[PDB]
Amino acid sequence: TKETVYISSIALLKMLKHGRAGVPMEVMGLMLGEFVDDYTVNVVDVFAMPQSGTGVSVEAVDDVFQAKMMDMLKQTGRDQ
Amino acid sequence: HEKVTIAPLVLLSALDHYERTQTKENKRCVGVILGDANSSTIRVTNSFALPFEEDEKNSDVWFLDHNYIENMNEMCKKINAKEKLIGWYHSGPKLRASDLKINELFKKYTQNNPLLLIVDVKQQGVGLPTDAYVAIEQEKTFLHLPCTIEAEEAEEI
Amino acid sequence: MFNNHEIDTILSTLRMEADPSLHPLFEQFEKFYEEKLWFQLSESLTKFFDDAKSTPLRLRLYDNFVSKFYDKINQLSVVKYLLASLKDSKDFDESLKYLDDLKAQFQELDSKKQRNNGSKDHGDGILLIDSEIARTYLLKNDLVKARDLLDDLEKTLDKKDSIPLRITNSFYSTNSQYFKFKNDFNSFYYTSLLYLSTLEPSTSITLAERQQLAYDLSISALLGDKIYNFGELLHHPIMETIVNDSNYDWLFQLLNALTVGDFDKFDSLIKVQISKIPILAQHESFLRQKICLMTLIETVFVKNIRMLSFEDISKATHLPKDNVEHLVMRAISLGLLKGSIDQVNELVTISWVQPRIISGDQITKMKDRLVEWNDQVEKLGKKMEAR
Amino acid sequence: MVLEATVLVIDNSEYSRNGDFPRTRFEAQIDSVEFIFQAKRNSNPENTVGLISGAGANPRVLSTFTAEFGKILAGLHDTQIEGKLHMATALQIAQLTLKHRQNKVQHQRIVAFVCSPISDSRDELIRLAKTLKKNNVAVDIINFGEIEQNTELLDEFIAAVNNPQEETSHLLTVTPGPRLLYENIASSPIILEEGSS
Amino acid sequence: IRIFRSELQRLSHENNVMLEKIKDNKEKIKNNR
Repeated sequence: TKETVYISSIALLKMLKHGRAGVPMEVMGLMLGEFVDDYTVNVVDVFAMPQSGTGVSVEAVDDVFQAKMMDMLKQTGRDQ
Repeated sequence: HEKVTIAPLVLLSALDHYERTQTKENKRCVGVILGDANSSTIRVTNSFALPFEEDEKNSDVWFLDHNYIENMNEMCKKINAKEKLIGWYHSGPKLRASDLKINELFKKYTQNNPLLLIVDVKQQGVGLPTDAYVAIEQEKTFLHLPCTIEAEEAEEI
Repeated sequence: MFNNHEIDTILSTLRMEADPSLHPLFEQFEKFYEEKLWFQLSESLTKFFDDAKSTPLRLRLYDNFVSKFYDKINQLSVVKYLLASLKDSKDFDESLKYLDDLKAQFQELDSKKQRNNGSKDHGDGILLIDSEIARTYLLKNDLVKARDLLDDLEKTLDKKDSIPLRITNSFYSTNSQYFKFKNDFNSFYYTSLLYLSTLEPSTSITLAERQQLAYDLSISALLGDKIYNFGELLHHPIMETIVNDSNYDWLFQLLNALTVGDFDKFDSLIKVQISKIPILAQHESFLRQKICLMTLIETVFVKNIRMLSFEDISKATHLPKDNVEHLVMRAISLGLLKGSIDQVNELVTISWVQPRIISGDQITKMKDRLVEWNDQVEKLGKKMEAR
Repeated sequence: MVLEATVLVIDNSEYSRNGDFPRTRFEAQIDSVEFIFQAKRNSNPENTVGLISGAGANPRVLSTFTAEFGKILAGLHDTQIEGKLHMATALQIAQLTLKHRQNKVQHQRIVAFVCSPISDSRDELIRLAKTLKKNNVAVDIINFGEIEQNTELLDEFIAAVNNPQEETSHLLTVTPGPRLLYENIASSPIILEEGSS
Repeated sequence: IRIFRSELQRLSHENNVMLEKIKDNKEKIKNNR
């Protein structure tokens, strides 16, 4: 079936603040969490992503930056 | 003196990091605050916890990794260029040889005076689970600074 | 027991391979004094824990060994001792001849070896020249030329950060010598406390120099009432660490003289030198009434009634009734106390002066006033909770 | 052949005040980094070399485990030659460094540069000796001092620490003067050879 | 010839620090333009 997203108070304020710079300007970020399909869904912690020449796009995802974060997010146990 | 303004998102994310690491009473959590210390009012716009290990029975036992600081600081440059390290926070009510010696370690990466913060994970008494403290010498003397809670327009809404 | 003849010689042969490049004059000068017990600049290792005030014969010898002293023990032997310790030798023939060594020679080392901190620890390359900048004009020519060089040392005090406190105290030592022979001893007493209050590692002096420094601390508070009173130095290890006779009790007798209020009792135990200055008699009366001025909050009356009669302070300060109006008037002009007075009703009300560190009956009454704050919780507070 | 982690401990004491035997000192420790790292990481994988300081200026970590010996040399900068000496702190920092790292479930080794006889406490050295045996930690004490310094608490820590064969420690004495520091360490069991378990 | 090799190894890695620092900056400035 579908999935019901359940954003806590920590993830909602962080995902919002990252995109509060400028009306025209666009940014992006990454969500992380551990859950199962069949309804339930959680988000542990999020962080913003760098903006490329294409702005928000599929090629704007940096596998080098994303891999370095998951190693830095492992220290506190929030890596998922 | 100076003033300190801490956003509610910083204190909300700092308490959950204490639970994410499953830290008991025998250990305490230490982290870094980010913001702009150039003005007279110190503001913390970002924070992240560090894997700080400590022994309660021995004040000479502490573990602080500086390698995660250099990598995290370079990762934040691609996120927000206006965010720099203004100091470091820590948990626990007590101030011992572990927290006093590491105050000069973050000073290498912090231009201004690192802002010291005692974070109460249990929220015991009155308000203000975290108090603003500045380091000054005449023996280490930590003076309290006014701590106000203020956020952005959409943050409070 | 020869510290510099044997212990210093044997331990010098053990370190730095075989000898620290000792010249034939090294062993020749050690046999000069023999049993006369003249250490004369013990040269690093021994010199750290051993001081010598005798005129050194080797002053021009170890100058070529400075490069060897760095690789032998520590670089702090040059900045904290040796050429910087020449002031302890009390040699008048060397006056203003140390600019080629304590200044020019250290300037050449700062332009070659140590650029800022050099290597090893800190404290070298700064205190070298900065110590002798103000110390040049202390003796000989008048202190007026030294005042212009004191501000440059105070700017580097907050800017530079050093672990040892001897560098910081070295800046206040020149400030004390400036106000020592001049007027305004309130600044001399202020810089003397910051120089030495309680510091174990810094400011290491013999027992004879502690009483000489206590003499400067005694004459510092005679001409001014600032920073508590003569009894402030009693709580600090100053009066308890010195003998009670030979005119070293001046600070102790003036503490009890405040409650007695008689100048003739203290004037009989002193000499004509300090009793001929009226400033000592004038500023002592301000501290005698000051005890009565602190009674305005809570001392005797438990109702916190504030009233001051001119007859009570007359016998305490040894001053007549008509001069009371001019005594409190001079206190506001100098910024000692803030408040208003009434000549018609003879009433004085002050905001505060400098409430002391005293204890006992004071802290006992302090708790009683806070009970009235808690009494309103049981009286006025419990009524609002029922609303 | 040998899979283990290496932690270089920088310790100073009163006996380290001499800065020149031939020319200068402590620069041989700087040059010895490239000989130890290349003989371990570049020779076989899953071998990392760290750097910490438990004495001298501050009891901190100079550099963590990296992929090159140059980052270790950056930690050697700003190091006071003369400073306080704490043995229990140096062993505790390395134990916490070896606890949190990558390539887990491996052998652990501590390489300490020792200029002193290390006289502090007898029970503190024995308590840390029995604890490091459970984590398979090898503390290599390299004697500097003046010629050879022995018959002290330094040898008492080595004598009481050895339950097993290769998992505990090895003694290396460095002769003062114009001698090669990297050659005595390379030929020693500290680098590869003995100690594999 | 063992003297200058001590300071040469330092400047060699300091160049790599500045190289890796600008390497992420060269790719960032091209993405920012």
